[PDB]
Amino acid sequence: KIYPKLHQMDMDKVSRVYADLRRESISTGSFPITVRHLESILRIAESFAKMRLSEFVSSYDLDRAIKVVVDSFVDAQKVSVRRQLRRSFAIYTLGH
Amino acid sequence: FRKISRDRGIIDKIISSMAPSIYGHRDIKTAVACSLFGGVPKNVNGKHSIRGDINVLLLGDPGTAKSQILKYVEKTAHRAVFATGQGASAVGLTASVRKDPITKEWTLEGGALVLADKGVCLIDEFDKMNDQDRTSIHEAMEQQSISISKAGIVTTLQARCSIIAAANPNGGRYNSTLPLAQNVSLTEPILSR
Amino acid sequence: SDEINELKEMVKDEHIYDKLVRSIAPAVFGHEAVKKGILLQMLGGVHKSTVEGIKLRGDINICVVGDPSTSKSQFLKYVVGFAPRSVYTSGKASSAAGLTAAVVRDDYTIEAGALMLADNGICCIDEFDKMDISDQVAIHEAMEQQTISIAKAGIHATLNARTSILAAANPVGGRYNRKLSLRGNLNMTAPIMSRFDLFFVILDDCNEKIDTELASHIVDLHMKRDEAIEPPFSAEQLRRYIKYARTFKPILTKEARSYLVEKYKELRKDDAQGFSRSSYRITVRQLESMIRLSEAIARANCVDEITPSFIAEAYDLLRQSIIRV
Amino acid sequence: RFDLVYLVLDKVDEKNDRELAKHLTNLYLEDVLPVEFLTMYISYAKEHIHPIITEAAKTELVRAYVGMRKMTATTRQLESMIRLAEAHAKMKLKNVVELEDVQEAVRLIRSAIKDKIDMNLVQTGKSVIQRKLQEDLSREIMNVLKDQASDSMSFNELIKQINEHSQDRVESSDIQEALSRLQQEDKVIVLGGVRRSV
DNA sequence: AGTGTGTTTTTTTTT
DNA sequence: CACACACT
Ligand SMILES: Nc1ncnc2c1ncn2[C@@H]1O[C@H](COP(=O)(O)OP(=O)(O)O)[C@@H](O)[C@H]1O
Ligand SMILES: [Mg+2]
Repeated sequence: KIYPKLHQMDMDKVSRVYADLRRESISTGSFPITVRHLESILRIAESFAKMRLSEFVSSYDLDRAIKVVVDSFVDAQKVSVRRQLRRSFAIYTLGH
Repeated sequence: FRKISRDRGIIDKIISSMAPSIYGHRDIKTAVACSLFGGVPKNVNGKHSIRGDINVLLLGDPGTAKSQILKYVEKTAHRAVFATGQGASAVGLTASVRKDPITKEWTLEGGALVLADKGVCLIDEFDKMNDQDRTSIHEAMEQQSISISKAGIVTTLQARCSIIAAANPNGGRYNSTLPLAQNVSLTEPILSR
Repeated sequence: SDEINELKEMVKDEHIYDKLVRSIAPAVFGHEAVKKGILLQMLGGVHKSTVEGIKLRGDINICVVGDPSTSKSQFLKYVVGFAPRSVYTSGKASSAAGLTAAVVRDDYTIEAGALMLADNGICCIDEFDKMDISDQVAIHEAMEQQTISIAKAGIHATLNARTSILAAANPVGGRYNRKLSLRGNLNMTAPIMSRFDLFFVILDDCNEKIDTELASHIVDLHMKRDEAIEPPFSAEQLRRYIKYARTFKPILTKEARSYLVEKYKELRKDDAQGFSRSSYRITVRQLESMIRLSEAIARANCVDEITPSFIAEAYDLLRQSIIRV
Repeated sequence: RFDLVYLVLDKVDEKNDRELAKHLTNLYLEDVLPVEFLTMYISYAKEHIHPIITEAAKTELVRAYVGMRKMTATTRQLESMIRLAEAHAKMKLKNVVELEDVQEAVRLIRSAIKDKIDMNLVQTGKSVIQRKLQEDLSREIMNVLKDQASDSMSFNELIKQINEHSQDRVESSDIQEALSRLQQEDKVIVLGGVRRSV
């Protein structure tokens, strides 16, 4: 019965997210970031909203989805760059 | 469910809810639970489509309950399947055709990924199993459907299944200083998808 | 009645442990550590069903890795020719039919598996370095969570894999390589040994001293004499108190619980040169190993509760399976 | 675990070549030992005789086994000693294992041994070189780490350095197996390709 | 005497 | 289609 919908969304938040995603794959400990990764983030937002059980996606639940995906990405990195990347994404992490 | 939904902190309780018998692993619990919930399927212009299922890639040290995590996952999402990984192959999991001597023609054999379709897909021992089979799985998952044209059978089967791969790090221990791709004995494209 | 009296006298006696060990097997190998491992695997542990879906295996996963020349081969022959419904695998050849899961047409059938013939009996396989990985994977899933199934087409019946397991592997070159240690002397993979709780290690040496006593022992053990009999317990009686030991199973007490958790911490210290004092070799799988080992210790006593003595003895078994490098 | 290993070598001396070739000539030209009686005789010897070991022959077995441990020795070789002694007791239908039975068992086995014992390619002298091989590989690893940055580096270059100075031309499969073995003890970490240090 | 009923290994193809 | 059997 539950089918949350992205009726409201944060376009530019995701935009800056994918921007930061860029110029990081240059790191030897960093795997490439592609469009399907962004679609992955979107579907993670959908999964979170379904988990919230509301028929409408919540912006902040989507924010937690962003947080989870970016944290997974950071964990995927080499620990040397991982600290620099976590500081860089800290501007995103606090919003969760 | 509605009453708990309006209750706040439900998300954290669900995170604690998934595989309670595995102490810790808060992020892992979050990931597997949200995979169980799964994304919303999206389709564009009828033909263009976006999967509503989540492919979880897991790297785990040996003895880290990965198989048991999968076992808790199943029986919770109703429709479920288990992929031994090494046991299945390209033909066995995705789509299989069986020659049927009793009927005297080639017949479809149940692809375990077709069994995965409509439900959650468990995947285990995948980092150790066959690479050509891995490419077959890539192909099948890319379209959320398996297309097979052999032995006179040109059928194509929808494969809507949230999959969760289980993997062991190179030597069983991930090195954080080591790049993930070097910590991974598998292909780059699979981690991308 | 005489059976009950034999049970009473043997449970009441002090050295109930290692008395059966001398009774068990030809005991031609004087170490007797392999034989007490055989004893514990006889007693093993009952499968555990948690409140969640994670039903914990009760059968301890043991290796008795040793040389084919050494007495382990004869010990396995003793076990298969004696222990009820036990499966013998030579090791040099592996046929999927003999393994746990196999496919036989006509309608459709399933070939008899080792564990079905085992009937919770130990996997008495030998030379695990010599069984093929294609046949090893049959037991990988089988010894994981006691689950036999086939990913291929067919009925793929869920054969009940609740069984004790004994690799009894023989390392590269047959003989032990002190350089290669307990781990890595062999093809058998890390995940499958990760399931394997304890190994009791392998040691092979010229052993000039043993050439005096145990070299003399072999002839008397095997020859016109062949009369070195050491059965402190009869075979029939042996099965009888095996049954009686299986009747009652110890459970951890609160003092025993604290004692065992502290002793697991000591194990963790013992696993130094790693993070967290890593469980690693003695993993959570091996935490289950200690629990079932404490159950099996004085299982012949049929004590209904686990005692710290059992935990300490299991710790000793761990150590004898650890320090060797 | 053979009872009595023999060695057949086609290394013939010039005079021995002359003698064997003359034996052939005799064979060529035609182109007391009953021979046939041996088959029925041995069948009846099997049906009649059941060899029994004597305590004196038992002690013969004792000190033969302990010496063969000293001069290492196999339990299967001991059971072979028993079989050879019983077979000698079978010869001449003496029905009883004798001391000289065990002594000829020993002499035949040792004569095969000289070809210490080197059974199953096991010599007490220079028994194992795996210590030196592992230490050489590890020393080459430290040399590479000093020469090349990072603990992990490509396997092809490792194959390059190992051959030039550290050791002879050897495949990297052995090094990878050794690294996996060390990882199984977690004293080192294994990769795959590349060799990372702990 | 009714009336019924029966006879013409190989070789690719997977994999 | 049409000819040897087994009773019809
Ligand atoms: N955090 C945890 N809490 C409880 N059990 C755990 C935890 N981590 C690992 N385990 C145990 O580890 C065991 C091994 O799980 P499995 O997935 O089969 O291991 P492997 O890592 O070899 O694939 C399971 O029986 C599970 O209960
Ligand atoms: Mg697992």
